[PDB]
Amino acid sequence: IVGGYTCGANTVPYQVSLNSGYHFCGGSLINSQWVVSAAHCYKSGIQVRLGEDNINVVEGNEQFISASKSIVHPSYNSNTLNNDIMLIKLKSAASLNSRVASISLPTSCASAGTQCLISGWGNTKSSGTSYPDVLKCLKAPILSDSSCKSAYPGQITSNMFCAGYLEGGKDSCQGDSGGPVVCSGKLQGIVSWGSGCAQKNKPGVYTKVCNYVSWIKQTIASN
Ligand SMILES: [Ca+2]
Repeated sequence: IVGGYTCGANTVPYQVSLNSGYHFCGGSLINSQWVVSAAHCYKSGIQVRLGEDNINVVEGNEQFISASKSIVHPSYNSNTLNNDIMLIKLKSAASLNSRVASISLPTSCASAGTQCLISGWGNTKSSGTSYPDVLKCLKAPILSDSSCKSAYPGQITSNMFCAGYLEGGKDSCQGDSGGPVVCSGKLQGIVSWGSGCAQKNKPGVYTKVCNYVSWIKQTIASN
């Protein structure tokens, strides 16, 4: 997260770190057994880390649970990033508390202009690299489809939306991928892609979760 703030320990209780020996992506806990992330975050050997604040220090609220199954969306196209969503099933159920909690799936797509909370452990610089140990947060509005399409001509599908600030300076970034965009207490986006981070006229692009709710429900009901 570039231009954001320190969330505070366990103030984003659905945020997960995906770990393959190191943090590599975020995700969102959606029930005690399932995590939503980005398909471009796929790899084998995932351990889901719940109740994290500092990802390098055991602070006492962590639950480390290996993935039993990863399911990339059937129509994920890594060339275009269309359908950039995956589900991760945990080997055992998380113990839900005030600091480890699920986030609700949307019923309707979020409104443009709604201020959303985006979070993660990704790069905090738009030039150069600096990765935080504690969770960072950003508040950013959903942009209109016309501004999104203008920013990225020929690249925005109906399964994507833009959020952020056209002036630059505030954005998600590398390492935030797969993490949540929460608007009105619903998981409306997944950190997906963008052209660098926090660049003028290049807002963040996010997987439109509302388009996937039927698939998520069907998949969870059968796995
Ligand atoms: Ca920790």
